[PDB]
Amino acid sequence: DYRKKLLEHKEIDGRLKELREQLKELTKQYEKSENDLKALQSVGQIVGEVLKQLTEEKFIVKATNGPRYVVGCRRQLDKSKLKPGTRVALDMTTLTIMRYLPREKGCLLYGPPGTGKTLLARAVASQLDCNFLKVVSSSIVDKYIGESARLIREMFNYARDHQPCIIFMDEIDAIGTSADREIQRTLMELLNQMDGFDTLHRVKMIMATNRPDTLDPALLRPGRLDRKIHIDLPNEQARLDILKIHAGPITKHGEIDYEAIVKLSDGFNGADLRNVCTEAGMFAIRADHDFVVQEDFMKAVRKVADSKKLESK
Amino acid sequence: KIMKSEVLRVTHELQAMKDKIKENSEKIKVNKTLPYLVSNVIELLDVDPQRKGKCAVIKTSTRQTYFLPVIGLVDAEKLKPGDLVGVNKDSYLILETLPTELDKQIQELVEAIVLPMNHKEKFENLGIQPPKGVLMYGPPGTGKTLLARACAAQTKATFLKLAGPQLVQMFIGDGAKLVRDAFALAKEKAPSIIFIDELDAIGTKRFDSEKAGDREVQRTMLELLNQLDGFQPNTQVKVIAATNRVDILDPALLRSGRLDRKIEFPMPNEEARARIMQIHSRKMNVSPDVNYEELARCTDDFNGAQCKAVCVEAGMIALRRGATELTHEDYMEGILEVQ
Amino acid sequence: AVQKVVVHPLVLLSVVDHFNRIGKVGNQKRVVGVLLGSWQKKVLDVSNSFAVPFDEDDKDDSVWFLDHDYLENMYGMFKKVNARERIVGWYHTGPK
Repeated sequence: DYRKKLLEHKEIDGRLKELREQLKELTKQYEKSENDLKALQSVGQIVGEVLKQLTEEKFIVKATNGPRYVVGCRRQLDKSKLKPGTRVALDMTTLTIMRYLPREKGCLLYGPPGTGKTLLARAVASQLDCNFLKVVSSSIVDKYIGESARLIREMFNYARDHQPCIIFMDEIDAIGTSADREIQRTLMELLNQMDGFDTLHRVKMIMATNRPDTLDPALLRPGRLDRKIHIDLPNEQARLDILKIHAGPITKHGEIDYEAIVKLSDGFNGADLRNVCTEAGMFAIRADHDFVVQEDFMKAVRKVADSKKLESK
Repeated sequence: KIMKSEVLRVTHELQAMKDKIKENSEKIKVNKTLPYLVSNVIELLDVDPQRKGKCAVIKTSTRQTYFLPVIGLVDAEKLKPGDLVGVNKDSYLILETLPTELDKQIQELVEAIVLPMNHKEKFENLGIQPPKGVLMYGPPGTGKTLLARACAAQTKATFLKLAGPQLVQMFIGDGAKLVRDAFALAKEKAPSIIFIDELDAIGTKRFDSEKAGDREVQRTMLELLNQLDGFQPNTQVKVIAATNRVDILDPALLRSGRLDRKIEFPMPNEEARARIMQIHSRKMNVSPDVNYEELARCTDDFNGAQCKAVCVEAGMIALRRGATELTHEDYMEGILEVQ
Repeated sequence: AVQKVVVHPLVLLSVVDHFNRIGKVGNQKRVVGVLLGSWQKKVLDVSNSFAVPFDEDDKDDSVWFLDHDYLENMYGMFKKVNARERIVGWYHTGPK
């Protein structure tokens, strides 16, 4: 009688305290709506550019529309950003200044036997890349007279202005008569913009190929590609490691042997082995089952891996 | 329950808030009714040193540049360099961002587009991504253009036309504009279906890199492969390609996001010609005399467009033949009529 | 916390209005007005203000009459027409 009223009142108090969470969560967004409505009150700002400064307090601005004006100095800002050469912003009323407006070393990994080192660059880039800047070898067609020097200086200039820069060159065998003159031009521009006062600590590039006879003996010279590593054995220990730490979320049959799948899928990379196991998952999802007999797994390994070996031209 | 008696005041304050938000929430319709013009938005992150740094660069349609920070309501797909955004008379605030701009194969086409949208539950239960690129290659005669486009019309989804000369423009730099435009309609708009053809003719890898336009088509094309291999979330609209020959195949198309399901369609023999031609004649008036043997055998080196022209020529003389139903010898009459 | 403040003459001319709209009743007590300003920045800047009915007692000094509904309505409408200024404090015209 008396002992049950505590549990019952605890239930009424429970269902009474479990209804506040359905409102106190959305009240923060509702108040954020009026916060934004109070944040949209700063309107009417324009831009400008500074070329010549006569007085330290008052300088000349250049608007984007074409007409030029002159503004003053606001009591809040200082003379740090007031120096010329920095794009600033202006206001429609009194032409005050609220704030400014900011404008906007080598490793070779080639394997004489087999192909797929571009997929090794996909393995390293899929492991830890953190810098997205890709350059394709099909942009140096040079069907014009030939002026890729400013393309190299402008590309690496955008690599200086853009801190994230990790490149992965690939398919260089088809671009490697005057067929070599452009290679000596672009490569000598690479030396001219890599051996001087260049930011080598920020730029990074990886060159890939497909054949051991077209290795570009100019690229084989030191300098351009200092760190050279052959691919004769595709890192069976690192392949097994990639399979172990990349075979987590994929569910397969209970009886699974990693050494057999590693040995039956070699030559290219361990991330390609991950593509073979995720391909076996792409067939197990077609067979609407989580775990299946390894016969279909051996069909993905033999048929898909050997299809990579045959169609890997 | 004396301690829980203060919850009533909290509920009264909450319902009072819901009763008082009707005015300031009601003025949204009269203040943010309609942007009268269109202004382009370019994202540019700023730094103030709350006092946090956040701004953007604006460009109006009248070629006038102004200044304004990133403002508005809760943004999920915003903050991208797009156009057709909300703007008032002179406040120039951002309120509403809007994007500017049949029988022998039913399994592989319909599945590869429905499973990456409907089978997400099995994707989360298994941790497997679906195939993206399908290559309907092989010798000609199957009619992959008209039959693949007709099946893309049978998908009941949105279809966008994209061919070889569509991407190849007279000027330079427009290829990436039409790739980011096909990703504007496809990637930005509702999931659509894009079918390209004759990919082998533009996938030529010559040795002398001095004069070859197909390598600039490999700059736009391999730029698309950069926007597929470089962009992991390819769950949205895929790229469906097809070739009429296996002479020069691009070796860099070996990826799950790229052309993976390379289905080989051989020469249209009696079985395959009976399939694609049973599709081409699955609704018309077919007399009970078309054995398809001689007419399906005479269709050598004839694509689906030329075979459709054979069906038209069969649809030509049957008016004066007297019979209102298409006969057997009229197909081979059309074959020997075109060639 | 606050080193200096900025008071515009508009509020004092609003006190001139407080002395204008009396109507010759003979009370002229310490009319309390609700001071408005910008408390966001470290410096205080008064732009405008309004009034509230305030009446005291002759003998007892502890008598004070304020209003919450009129303050929330004037602050709600004034905040609706101008959200850049909010409540900060008050002020009285009494010299003592």
